[PDB]
Amino acid sequence: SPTELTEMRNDLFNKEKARQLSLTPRTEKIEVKHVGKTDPGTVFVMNKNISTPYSCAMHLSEWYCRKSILALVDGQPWDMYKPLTKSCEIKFLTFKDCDPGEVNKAYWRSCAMMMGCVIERAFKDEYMVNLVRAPEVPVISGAFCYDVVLDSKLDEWMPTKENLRSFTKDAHALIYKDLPFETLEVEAKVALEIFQHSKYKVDFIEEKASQNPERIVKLHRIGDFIDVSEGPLIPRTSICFQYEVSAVHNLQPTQPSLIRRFQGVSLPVHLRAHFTIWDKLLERSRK
Amino acid sequence: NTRHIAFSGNKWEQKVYSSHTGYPGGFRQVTAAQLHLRDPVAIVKLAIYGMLPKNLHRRTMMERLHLFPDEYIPEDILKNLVEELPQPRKIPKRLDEYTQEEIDAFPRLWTPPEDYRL
Amino acid sequence: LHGKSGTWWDEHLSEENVPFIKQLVSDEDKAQLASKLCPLKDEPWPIHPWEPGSFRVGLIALKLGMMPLWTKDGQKHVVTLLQVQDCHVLKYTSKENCNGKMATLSVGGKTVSRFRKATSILEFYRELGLPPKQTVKIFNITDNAAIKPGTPLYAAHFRPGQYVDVTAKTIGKGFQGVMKRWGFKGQPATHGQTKTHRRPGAVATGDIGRVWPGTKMPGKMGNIYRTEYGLKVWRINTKHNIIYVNGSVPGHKNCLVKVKDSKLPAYKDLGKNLPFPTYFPDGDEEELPEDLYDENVCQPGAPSITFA
Amino acid sequence: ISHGRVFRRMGLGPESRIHLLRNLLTGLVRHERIEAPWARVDEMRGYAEKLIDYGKLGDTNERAMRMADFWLTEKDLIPKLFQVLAPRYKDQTGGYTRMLQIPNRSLDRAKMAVIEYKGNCLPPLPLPRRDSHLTLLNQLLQGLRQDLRQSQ
Amino acid sequence: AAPKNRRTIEVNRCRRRNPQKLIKVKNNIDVCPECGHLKQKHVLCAYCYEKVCKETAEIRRQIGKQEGGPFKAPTIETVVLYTGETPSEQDQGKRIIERDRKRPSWFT
Amino acid sequence: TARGTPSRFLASVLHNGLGRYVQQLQRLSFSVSRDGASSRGAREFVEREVIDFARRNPGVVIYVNSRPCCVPRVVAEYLNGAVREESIHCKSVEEISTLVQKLADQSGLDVIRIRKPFHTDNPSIQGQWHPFTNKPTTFRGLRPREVQ
RNA sequence: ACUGAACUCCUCACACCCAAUUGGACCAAUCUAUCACCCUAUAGAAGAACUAAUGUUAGUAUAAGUAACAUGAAAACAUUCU
RNA sequence: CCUACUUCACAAAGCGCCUUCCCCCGUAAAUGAUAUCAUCUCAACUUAGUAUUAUACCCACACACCCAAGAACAGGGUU
Ligand SMILES: [Mg+2]
Ligand SMILES: [Mg+2]
Ligand SMILES: [Mg+2]
Ligand SMILES: [Mg+2]
Ligand SMILES: [Mg+2]
Ligand SMILES: [Mg+2]
Ligand SMILES: [Mg+2]
Ligand SMILES: [Mg+2]
Ligand SMILES: [Mg+2]
Ligand SMILES: [Mg+2]
Ligand SMILES: [Mg+2]
Ligand SMILES: [Zn+2]
Repeated sequence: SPTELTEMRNDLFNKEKARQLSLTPRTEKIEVKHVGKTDPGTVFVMNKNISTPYSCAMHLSEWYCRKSILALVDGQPWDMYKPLTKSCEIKFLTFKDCDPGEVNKAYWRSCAMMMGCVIERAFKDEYMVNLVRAPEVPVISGAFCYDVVLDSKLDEWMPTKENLRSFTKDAHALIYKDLPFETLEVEAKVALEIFQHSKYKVDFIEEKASQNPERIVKLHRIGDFIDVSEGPLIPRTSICFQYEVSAVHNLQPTQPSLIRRFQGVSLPVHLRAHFTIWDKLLERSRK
Repeated sequence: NTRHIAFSGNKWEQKVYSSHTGYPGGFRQVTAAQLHLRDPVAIVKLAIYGMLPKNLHRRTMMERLHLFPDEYIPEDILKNLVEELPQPRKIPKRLDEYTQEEIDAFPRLWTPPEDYRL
Repeated sequence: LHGKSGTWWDEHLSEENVPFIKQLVSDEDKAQLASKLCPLKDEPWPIHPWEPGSFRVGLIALKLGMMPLWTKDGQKHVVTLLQVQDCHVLKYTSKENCNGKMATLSVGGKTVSRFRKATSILEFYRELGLPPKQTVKIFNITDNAAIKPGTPLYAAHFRPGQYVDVTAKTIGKGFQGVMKRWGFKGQPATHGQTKTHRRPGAVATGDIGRVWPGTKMPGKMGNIYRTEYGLKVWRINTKHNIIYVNGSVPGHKNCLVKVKDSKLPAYKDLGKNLPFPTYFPDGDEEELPEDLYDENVCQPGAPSITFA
Repeated sequence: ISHGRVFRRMGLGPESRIHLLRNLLTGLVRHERIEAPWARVDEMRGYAEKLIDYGKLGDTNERAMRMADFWLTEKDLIPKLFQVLAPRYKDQTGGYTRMLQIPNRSLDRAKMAVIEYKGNCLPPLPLPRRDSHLTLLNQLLQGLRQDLRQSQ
Repeated sequence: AAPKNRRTIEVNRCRRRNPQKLIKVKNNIDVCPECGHLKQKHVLCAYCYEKVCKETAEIRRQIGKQEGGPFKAPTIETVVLYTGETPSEQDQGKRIIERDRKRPSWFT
Repeated sequence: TARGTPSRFLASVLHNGLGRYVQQLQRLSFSVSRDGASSRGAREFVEREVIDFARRNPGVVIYVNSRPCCVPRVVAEYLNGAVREESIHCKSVEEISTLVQKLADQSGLDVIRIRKPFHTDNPSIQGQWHPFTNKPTTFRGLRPREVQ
C-alpha cells in the first residue's frame, strides 16, 4: 500500500539519519568564518556535523535567518539545514542578491519537490502514480516542471481547472504547514534501498552516483515524502508565498508510457508580485 | 396572516402609535390603520413588544418572533414548525357561511305582516 | 521582520522591467477597452422598445469645467461640461436583490490603475474583462432597459433638450465654523463684543437641559453627495463624449458625476425619443454629427443673431 | 480651506519665507549639498531649479543677473552660478537637484532632507537601487518580455 | 470649566490604552543590503549617510583650507583626488582637493 | 454575603447514610496549657469530660498535648481530610463540651452557603419534563401546515 | 376565584429595627501590679478607638501627558547670510 | 458652483450664477333604513379622499508621494 511504502521509506530515512549522527559523535569545534560582505571577520565555533548554516545565521541575527536562503560554504551552495562538516568560510545568499542565480535554482527545485508531493498524494487510491523526475529548467522558462507517469486508467484523462486549483490548494496547505526541508547525503546503496520500488528513481540514483566521484546522493524530505534532489533546496516550505500548479502537458514522444509534465509557478514572500503581474505570470506558466 | 388581524371597536381609527425621530418637530403620531397600511407586521410586533418584560432579554426574545403578513412562510421556518396554537378568538360565522340546515334549525322569531314591501 | 510589510507593484521590479510592465499593462487595458467597442455583435441582451414608466440607465461623467452659452432669445446660460470617460455597464441585479423593487445596473467610468486596487475588485474586473473604474454607481432601471454588462455608454446616450439629474460629492471645505457652514449672522465686530464674532449664540433653551439632535453646529462641510435636479442638456459633443448641462453641478473639476434622466414630474415621460436602452454607435443607424445642438442654442459659426 | 495653495506658510510671513528659502538656496549654491527640514527643502527645490534655468539664460542677461543678485546673498556665488552650475546643466532640461529623505533630526525629530545639485564633486549619496534584474521575479518578467517579443 | 468628578482609573485606562493612542508597529523597516544596517524603505540608511557626511566634512575642510577666506568660491569645477590618484584628462582645469586617505570603495 | 462568599451543594462524604453511618470526625487534638487562665476551662474539660467523650466516640482518636502554641486549641480532623481548628481560649467547661460535641456531629464539609436544602441524585421517577411531554402526536408525524 | 406584608399561623430560636436624651451588658489596643512566662488572666490606670470639622501634616491621584514654555538659516562649526 | 462680473487670482468667496417635485379632510354630495316620505351615514354603503410620503442619494470585506480629501485619523490618485 502507498501508506506502507511511505512509512517504510521514512523508517529507512530515520535509520540513515541516526546512523550518520552516531558515526559523528561528541562535539568537535569547527571554525566557520563569515566571509560575507556584511559583518565581516566574525567567526562561529560550531559543533561538527550537528550545527548548520541556519545556526550560524541564528548567531548573526534574525534578519539573516529570515532573509538567507542558501549558504556558500567554501564556494559551494549548502542547504541552510545541512549539517556543517569542516571548518570553512560561509556566506549567506538571499533572494535579492546581485546575482541570486543559485538561490533561484534552489527555490525552483524546492517548488518542484512540493509539486511532486502534492501530485503523489492527490489522485484517488485506485490510480497509481510514478514520480519520474523534476527536470532542471531555467527560471526564464517561466514555470517549474515535474514529470510524472500516471496510470493507463488515466492516460486519457486531462486535469480540469478545478483539479488544478485543488492541486494549488494542496500546495498552499503544505506551505501553511511550513515543513522544513530535511537533507541527507546518502550513499547510492541506501538510496536504492529506500527507492527500490520506483524504477525511475532507482535509475536516476544510479545516474547521480555515476556523475559524482563517489556514490553519494542527495536525498531530501519535506514530510513523509523523500525525493532525489538535483541540488540544494530551500530551508522551509513557508518561503513560498504565491504558488500555483498551472498546467499538465503530456509529452509528445510517449510510446512506452505517457509522461505528463506538471508545470507550475511560484514566488516567495520576499518577492511578492502584484495581482495583475501574477496573473500574467500564470498565463505564461502554461507552456 | 398578521395583515388580517382584527381590532375590536374603533381601534383601527382611534389607536394611535406615537414615535419621535429625536429631531425637533419629529413627533409622529400615526393611527393603527395607517401603521397597518405602511407595515403589515408593525401592530402585532408592537403589541408583543409592549407585553414582553422591559429588560435586556426583550430584544433577544423578539429575535425569536417571526411575523409574516400573509399565508406565505419561508420553507426553513415551515420545516422548523412544531405545534400550532389555537386561535384565541373564534371567528364568528357569516350568513353566507351558515348552512341551510342550520338556518332551518334556528326558529323564525316573528310573523311578518303579508302586506309589507320589505 | 514581522511579515506585514506593505508592498507596491514596483517594489521588486528592476529598472528594465518597470517600463516593460507599464507598457504591457497599459496595452492590455486599451485592448480590453477596444474589445467592447462593438456590443451589438457580442450577444446583446434583448432591446425592448420604450414604454411609459420605463427608466433607463445613466452615465458616469467627468466634470471638465464650465463655459458660457447663448440662446436664440439672447440670454446667456452658464453650462457645465461633463465628459464620459470609459463608462461601461459592470453589473446587473434583479428587483429581488436590488434592495428594493426595481432592477439595478452598476456603471463605472474613468479607468484607473490596476496596481492600486483591492484584490477583490481586480478579480471582479478580470471576470468582466475590463480595466477597473474609479467609481461605480448604481442606477435603478426597469427590466425593459437592462443592458449586458461590459457594454460601453456614450454621451449621445442623452440628447439636447432632455432634462437630467447630476449627483456628486460637493467640494469639501473641512471643519467649518457656524457662520460659513449655516450662514449664521455672527456677532458685531465692535461695540464691546469680546471674543465672540463668529460663534454660535445660544445653542438651545435652558429648559430642555440638552441640545436637540440635528442642531446646526460647527463641523465638516461639503464632501457629501448632493444632486442637482432638472438641468437641461444644451448640447452633446459626440466626438469627445461631452454633455453640456445647464447651470452648475456639485463637486470640483475632474470629479466623477453620476448623470441620469431627471426624475422631476414635469419630465416624467420625455424618454419616448431618447435611445431607450442606450445609444449604440455600433448600430450605425445614422452616424451622429460631431455636435448635437438644442434648438434654441446660438450655435457658434451661425451668422450673428439679429432680433428681427 | 487651502484648495490649490501651492506655497507653504513658512517663517514669519511671506517676506520671511522668501528670505529663509533664499538662505537655503545660497547654501545650496555654495556647498552643492544641504541638509534641512524636509518641508523647507521641498519648498526650495523649485527655486533651485529656477536658478539653474536663469543661469542658463546667460551672464549678460540683465533679468537673470538681477534674479541671481537677489537670490544669492553671497555675491561670490553669482559667478559660480553663471559659470559652473549653468554650464554643468547646459545639456539637461530639468531635474538639476536630487532630494532625498534623511533620518529625522536628533534635536527635534524633524523630518529631514538632503538636497544636492547633481554632478557635484562630493561623495555620492547612498541612492536607492532597484532590485537586480537577476532576481526571481525579474527573471520571470524577462521571460514574459522575450515570449511577448517573439509571439508578437 | 472644572471637572465635576474625578475620572476613575478604569475610564482613564479605556482612554489612554486605546489603539488610537498606542504606538503603531512600523512595517517599512528593513536591512540595507549594502552594509546590512537597518533602514526605512523611503529613508536613507543612517550609517551610510553618516559615512558620507563625515567624508563630505573632511573634503569641505580641505576646500576651506584651499580657498582661504570668505567669498572665495571658485569659478571652476572641483575634483576630489585621493592618495595614489592623478588628475585625468577631463580633470584638467578643475581645482583639485587632495585627501590623505585612500579612495573609499563607495566613492567612485 | 452570598455573592461575596463561596457556596456549595448539599452533600455527604461517601454517601454516609446509605449503608451505614460513619462518624466523619476522626481526630481531636487538644492543646492545653498547664498554667494560664486562658486554658482553665480546657483543663477542667480534660479533667472531667474528655474521658467520657472519648468512650462515647470510640472512632475518634483524642490527643491531649499539655503544651499549646499561641492559644489553647482543639483541632478536629475529619475523614475527608478537612481540618477545623477552634480556639478554646477563655471558654468554660460547658462551652468546650458543646463545641466538641458540635465538632463530633459535624462533617468535614465546608461551613459555607449551601445552595439547596436538598440533594437528589434521582430527581425524577416519571421522567423529567421536556417540551414534548403532554404534547399530542399527529398522524405520520406531520408538522403544522405540512402538505402531505 | 387567585395574587398579595416584616400581620397571623407553621419548624426552630428569641435582649437582637426610633431623633435628642437616658439606663445597662460587653470591649480593641496601651501602660502598671501580679501572673502567664506563647503572645494571656485578674485587677489598677489613661493623651484609651475617627467613612466626615472648605480639619493639620505628608504621600499619591483627577483635571492631564492637558494649559503652557522654548532654539533665525546654512555650514568647513573657521565662517557667512537674513 | 465659478463661465463671466466683483473681492481676487493656480484657488476661496458674493455683491454673481444654477436647481428646487404631493398632499392632509372643515365640508359638499349619491343611494338609503331605524322612522317604508325625507335623511351625506358615530346605519349599512358610494364620491370628492389623499401618508402606506413618492422618491431620489449611498452601496466594491481584507512604504512613500500627490490631492479639488483633510485638524489627527479617514478618503481619492500614482499606468
Ligand atoms: Mg458681521
Ligand atoms: Mg474682538
Ligand atoms: Mg510657524
Ligand atoms: Mg404571602
Ligand atoms: Mg410579628
Ligand atoms: Mg484620643
Ligand atoms: Mg484615618
Ligand atoms: Mg479630614
Ligand atoms: Mg498624567
Ligand atoms: Mg481637556
Ligand atoms: Mg498649546
Ligand atoms: Zn547602509
